Amino acid sequence: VDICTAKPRDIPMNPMCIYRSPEEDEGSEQKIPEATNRRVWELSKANSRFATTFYQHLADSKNDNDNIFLSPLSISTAFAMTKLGACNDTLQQLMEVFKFDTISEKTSDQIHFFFAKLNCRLYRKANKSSKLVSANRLFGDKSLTFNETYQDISELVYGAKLQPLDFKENAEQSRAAINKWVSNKTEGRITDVIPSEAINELTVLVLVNTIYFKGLWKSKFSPENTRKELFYKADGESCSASMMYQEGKFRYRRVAEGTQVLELPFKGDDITMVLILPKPEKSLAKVEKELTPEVLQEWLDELEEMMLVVHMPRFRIEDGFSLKEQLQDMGLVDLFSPEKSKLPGIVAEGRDDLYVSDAFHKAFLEVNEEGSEAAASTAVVIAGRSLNPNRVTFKANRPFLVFIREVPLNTIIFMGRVANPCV
Ligand SMILES: CO[C@H]1O[C@H](COS(=O)(=O)O)[C@@H](O[C@@H]2O[C@@H](C(=O)O)[C@@H](O[C@H]3O[C@H](COS(=O)(=O)O)[C@@H](O[C@@H]4O[C@H](C(=O)O)[C@@H](O[C@H]5O[C@H](COS(=O)(=O)O)[C@@H](OC)[C@H](OC)[C@H]5OS(=O)(=O)O)[C@H](OC)[C@H]4OC)[C@H](OS(=O)(=O)O)[C@H]3OS(=O)(=O)O)[C@H](OC)[C@H]2OS(=O)(=O)O)[C@H](OS(=O)(=O)O)[C@H]1OS(=O)(=O)O
Ligand SMILES: *[C@@H]1O[C@H](CO)[C@@H](O[C@@H]2O[C@H](CO)[C@@H](O[C@@H]3O[C@H](CO)[C@@H](O)[C@H](O)[C@@H]3O)[C@H](O)[C@H]2NC(C)=O)[C@H](O)[C@H]1NC(C)=O
Ligand SMILES: *[C@@H]1O[C@H](CO)[C@@H](O[C@@H]2O[C@H](CO)[C@@H](O[C@@H]3O[C@H](CO)[C@@H](O)[C@H](O)[C@@H]3O)[C@H](O)[C@H]2NC(C)=O)[C@H](O)[C@H]1NC(C)=O
Ligand SMILES: *[C@@H]1O[C@H](CO)[C@@H](O)[C@H](O)[C@H]1NC(C)=O
Repeated sequence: VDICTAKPRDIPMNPMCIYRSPEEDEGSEQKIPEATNRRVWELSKANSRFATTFYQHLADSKNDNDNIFLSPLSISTAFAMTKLGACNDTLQQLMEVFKFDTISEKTSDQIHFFFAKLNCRLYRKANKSSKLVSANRLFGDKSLTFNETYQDISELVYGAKLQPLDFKENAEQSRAAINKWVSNKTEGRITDVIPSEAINELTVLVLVNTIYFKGLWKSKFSPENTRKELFYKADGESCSASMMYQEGKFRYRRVAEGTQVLELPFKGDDITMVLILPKPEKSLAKVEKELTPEVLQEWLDELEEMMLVVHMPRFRIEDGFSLKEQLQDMGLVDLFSPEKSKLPGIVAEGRDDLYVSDAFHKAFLEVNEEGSEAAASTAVVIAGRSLNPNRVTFKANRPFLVFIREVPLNTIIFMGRVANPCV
């Protein structure tokens, strides 16, 4: 039956390869909420350590006046799926990079199971206020013979059926179909995850994750109070920007160095949007430099309901980029190397030369008077073309950090930086 009601012994599944136990975060922090499996919560902490760390590298590789938008959950889910077929040093690297080894022995050895559990809690909860769904998938070459266990564990644990496409002969048309499926799952918001020419004739498998969020604000903004105003980019140019207005009671706190932290709850209170604004003339860099899940937890736990005036733009951002460079810097070497990569659990027919050529991410965010919409997707390509993509996106001034979190479980669904609010 269900992995949602099941327990480890119910579904005997343990993957092919297993990682060693290192030479237990000393002094467990953040006591778990009620009716919540210890193990799930630990996984939630693992992903949050990846979220902050990944952002750190990401924000370091862009101009400070750039927009950054991602869904670290999606990235984690997709790599965990990828992890199924990993072994030896490729698996250890994934384990460390994603923070999967920074938790207890049992949880560490049962990543996928707990991810299914954690996902059951995220998307399959009986008291929906806001919509939060997810869809996973495997797209593999039509002529190959994949490992049956691999399929089964991936369908059972992540809901990822395996769709056969003709990479070998119709490469270009396969990609489009993958993007069409991704567009479908994200309500036409993420239409182009995989970039032209990335998939080719030597392409074996494409692992995709999709996350979609749409929530109504708990305290709406009146459109008759929304107004226009010029926004001055760093360069010199300006653009129009519809700035919304509202007055009410909201969790807020003025922190160290004058940094303001504001919380905007979606109906239900299960999911909220946190905003982090540096002091008027203060750079975001320091805050971004000292961004650990501990510090974040401190800010949120200091917040005190207060009556205030909220001013925020009606906007839409979108980020699209490749994760190869960043992950490598962060420790993920083997997985992308055609000589050292070791993924022996994907294809039945002993073709053990696989390597992830490139992996793409793409997010979308829209904020308005009614609520907030967000979508995202990760696509990992096994054996295609490593291409060096888009090295230029608009630089604008005075950015704020945005976070779309799930409260009970403390999961960072979406996270980023809005520099250019003009649409
Ligand atoms: C070397 O040491 C490490 O490895 C060994 C060997 O493990 S191995 O066999 O994999 O090799 C570990 O030992 C095993 O682990 C035990 C453990 O408790 O983790 C134990 O697991 C099995 O039994 C437990 C308890 O059984 S119970 O039926 O009496 O409860 C079971 O855990 C329970 O799961 C419940 C669950 O349904 O979720 C929890 O309920 C809460 O959460 C639910 C929903 O969660 S979620 O929605 O967030 O996902 C919630 O729903 C309403 C409940 O409502 C309240 C919550 O309960 S509440 O009261 O807290 O609110 C239970 O409480 C939270 C939870 O008990 C702790 C476990 O299920 S699993 O955790 O999902 O896996 C089950 O696993 S099993 O299927 O594999 O059996 C094993 O005994 C059978 C034990 O094996 S042994 O017998 O050989 O020793 C070491 O674990 S430990 O240190 O002993 O804990 C492990 O150490 S470590 O990894 O270094 O920590
Ligand atoms: C297809 O993939 C499956 C994995 O999904 C491959 O089998 C896996 O192989 C390892 C060892 O070869 C198995 O682990 C074993 O677990 C036992 C538990 O008793 C342990 O004692 C052993 O020392 C070892 O660790 C793993 O369980 C296993 N199978 C499953 C169902 O998980 C299989 O080899 C792949 N087939 C092809 C053709 O590639
Ligand atoms: C993305 O894929 C989904 C299918 O997986 C497509 O949604 C499907 O669309 C039809 C209508 O276009 C849905 O049926 C509708 O049912 C409602 C009531 O439930 C009714 O009022 C409508 O007139 C229609 O009968 C169908 O259920 C739905 N499938 C799922 C699984 O949701 C969607 O169109 C796809 N998008 C694109 C662009 O292809
Ligand atoms: C590591 O790799 C070799 C083959 O490259 C394999 O024979 C060995 O079993 C692997 N070790 C572990 C612990 O998986």
